[PDB]
Amino acid sequence: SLRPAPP
Amino acid sequence: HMDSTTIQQNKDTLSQIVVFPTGNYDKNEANAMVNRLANIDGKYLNALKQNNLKIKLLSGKLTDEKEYAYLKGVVPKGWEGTGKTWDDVPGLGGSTVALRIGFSNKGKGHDAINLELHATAHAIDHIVLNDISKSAQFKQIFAKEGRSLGNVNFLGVYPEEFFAESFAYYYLNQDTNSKLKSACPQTYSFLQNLAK
Repeated sequence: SLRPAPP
Repeated sequence: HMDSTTIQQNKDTLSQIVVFPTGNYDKNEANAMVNRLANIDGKYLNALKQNNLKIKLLSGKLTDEKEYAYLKGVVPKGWEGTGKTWDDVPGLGGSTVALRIGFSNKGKGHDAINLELHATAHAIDHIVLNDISKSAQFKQIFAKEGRSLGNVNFLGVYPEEFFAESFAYYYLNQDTNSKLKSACPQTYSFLQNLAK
C-alpha cells in the first residue's frame, strides 16, 4: 500500500 | 486514557522506529515531528513497532531515496490534475512511511492538517487495522461525514483519505479533536471506540 499526502 | 507517562513511553517507541537523516538538517523540527506523533494512542504505535514499520524522516525529496527512485516522474493516484508527480509529494504512508522534514503544516506541498499524522494514519489503517477504512461500516460513515472537513472533492471522494485526515484531527491537538467531534460525530465515536 502506497498513498501520497493529499494534494 | 493516555497521560504524560504514556506520551513519554510513545517517544521511546518512536525513537526505535524512526530513521533520521545524517549530516545537517533541521534536527529540532524532525524531533518536533516525533513529538507530534507521540500523541497517537500507544496501542497503534506499539503495533507499528511489532510490524517492523520504519518511519523515515528525510532531508530531501522522497524520490531522492533509493527505494523511491522508481517513482520519479510518476503521477500518484489521486494527484491527477495537480500537474505534479511523486517528485513533488512531501509524504507517503501505507506499508512504509517517508516524510520531508519541515513540511508538516497544511499548505507545505500538501493539504493535510498535519503531514506525519495523516501518513502514519494510513500506515495504521493498512498495517494494523487491515484497511478498516474500506470496511462497510466506515464507508457508511464516510458517505455522510466525508465532506465535513473541507477539501470536499478529495477527502469526500476517497474513504482512506477521510480516515487518515480524521485520525490526524483526532490526535493533532485539542482544537482539531474538538472540531472533529462537532463536525464528524460518528467518525469521532468510531475512532474513540477503535482506541479502546
